[PDB]
Order: sequence, then structure tokens, then C-alpha cells
Amino acid sequence: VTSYTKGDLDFTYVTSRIIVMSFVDDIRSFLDSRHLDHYTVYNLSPKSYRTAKFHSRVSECSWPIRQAPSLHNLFAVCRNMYNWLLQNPKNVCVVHCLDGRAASSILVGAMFIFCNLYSTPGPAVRLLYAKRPGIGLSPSHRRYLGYMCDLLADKPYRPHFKPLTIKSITVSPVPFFNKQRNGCRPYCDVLIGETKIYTTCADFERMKEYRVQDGKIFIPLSITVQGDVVVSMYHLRSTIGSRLQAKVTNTQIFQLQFHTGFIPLDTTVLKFTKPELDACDVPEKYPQLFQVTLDVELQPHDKVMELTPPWEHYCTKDVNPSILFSSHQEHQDTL
Ligand SMILES: [Ca+2]
Ligand SMILES: [Cl-]
Ligand SMILES: [Cl-]
Repeated sequence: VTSYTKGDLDFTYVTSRIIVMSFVDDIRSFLDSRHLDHYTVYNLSPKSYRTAKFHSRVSECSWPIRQAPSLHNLFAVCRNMYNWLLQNPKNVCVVHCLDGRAASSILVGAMFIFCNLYSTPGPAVRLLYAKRPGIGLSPSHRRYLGYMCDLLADKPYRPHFKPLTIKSITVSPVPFFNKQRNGCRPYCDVLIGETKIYTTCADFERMKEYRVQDGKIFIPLSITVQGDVVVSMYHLRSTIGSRLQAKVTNTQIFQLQFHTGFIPLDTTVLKFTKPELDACDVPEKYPQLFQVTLDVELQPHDKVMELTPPWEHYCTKDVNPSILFSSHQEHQDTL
């Protein structure tokens, strides 16, 4: 584990060619002294380096702040990084994200898989954790690394194009998000990529409140989706503000992601236990055996696709993991 700190910044060489940079002119300073003319910054933050003037070295990937990026983008960035590494043996990739530090980590993990260092997600995640201790991958990030392994396997999985109808969501038992910690006032969002396509959220006073005896939260949705799906639930809260207005805030109860093309065709239920959910609050706000299920059905006809995914025009079969390293010895050591 080779780490450097200029000041606020933290540069971790996961390998000699893959650098993770943590949370301006100093960025440039460090990298120019060590890798002049041979680095690219893959900025995963939504907020860019427009006024940097070292921006000519920055690829603005603009990934979601909290959620795993769409599989298309995860794959596309890996390929760009690979091409950059191929272009000159002195080239290095510098990965940067906000400090929602899962973004850097999933990119690095995906890169291990893309470059054939590993074929299954566990060993990749283990190498990643050993290189970047302290930053955990959410279950959605791990799930997506699983998707990358499927796509890139010796016999690659071909994601289907059937849309998925999500008939409803059921959450049980009822979790503890109100002030008295005995219930919640929940609403659900469904997104594709970062685009919200449906919400059950309505006026605060219309929102049903749930207590322990309600037993479960059952919300019919009736939405049909294809691709990278995000399903989230929040607790809605109202507070008297200055001016005495109702300040309405929300506290996230959970989030989960999946890609419809990886759901087996005969699936009618998707179930997520607490360990399989992202973005949970403190454990005391959840009942035992907390779980979320989605009642679903895959449709019979392919969806007509606007854009084709980059894995359809790419084969990793020939890719050598030596590309990640600057010598055989570094390579062998890493294993
Ligand atoms: Ca492979
Ligand atoms: Cl409340
Ligand atoms: Cl409530």
C-alpha cells in the first residue's frame, strides 16, 4: 500500500499505473513532477475542472454522486483507461471522485476485471480493499462488479433486452424513521440511470403514516423499465422553519440497483435483505430481518434500443493484466 499526501490530497498507487486521488494546483504539481505529459485524470465527480487550465488532462466522466454508475459508463471508462495505458508505457490513470469514495473504488475493481486480473468479483474486491482500506463498496457496487464479471467471462453472458414490469414494492417490517422511532411516512422513487421516471411522493398531508401494527409497507407501482434501475425509499418529515413555513425534508431508508438484462426471464420476485441494500441509515432505525421485495414480470418483446452498449463491440479475451503494472515483478507481487 503506497500512499502519498501533498496536503489535503491523498494519492494512492493501487498499482504503479493506477492512481486514486482523494478530494487543485497541487494536483497538477504532484502529477507533473512524477508523470509529466503521461497522465489522464478520470474525474468521476459530477462537478468538473473547467477553470483549471490543467483540464486538458481531465476526462469528465460525471458519474452519479451516490449510486453505482450505469453499466454502460462503467465499461466505457475502463476501456478508455485501457486505451490510454496502451498508448504509451509511461502512461498512468488517475482516478478522482468527490469523497463519495465508492466511485473511485468501483472503477478500480472493474478495471481489475476488465484487464483479466480476475474473473470473479470476490478476489477483485479483496485486492481493492487491501489497496484502499476503509472504503466499502455498497451491495449495488458489488452487484455491478458481478455484472462486469459476467460480461467478461470466458464464456460471456449476453444481457437480454426484455423490459421489466415492477408491479409493486413491499417493505417489512415497518422501519423506525419518525421522531418517536416507531414508524415512518414513506415514499418511493424509481430511476433509470439518473433519470427519475416515477415517484409515489405527494403532498405531505396525503402521505400515509405507518406504525408497527401496519406490519408492512405495500406500494403498487405499475412501471415498466429497461436497463439500469434504481429504486429508493425515503421518510418524509415536516418541520416548522423560520417564517413558520413547513420545511419538508426526506431521510433515505434504502436504495437498490440492478440491471434488467441480468434478471433471469422467469423471475417474478426480486428480494433484498438488509445486507443487500444501499444507503441505509444507522442500524437502530431498522427492525430485525428487514427486507424489500419487488413483484415483477419480464415482458415478451425486446425493447428497441437507441444506443448499443459498448460490450457488444468488445472482446476482452486477448487482454493481458500485465497492462496494469510496470514490471513482471510488480505483477507477480500483486498476486
Ligand atoms: Ca475475462
Ligand atoms: Cl418525522
Ligand atoms: Cl411518521
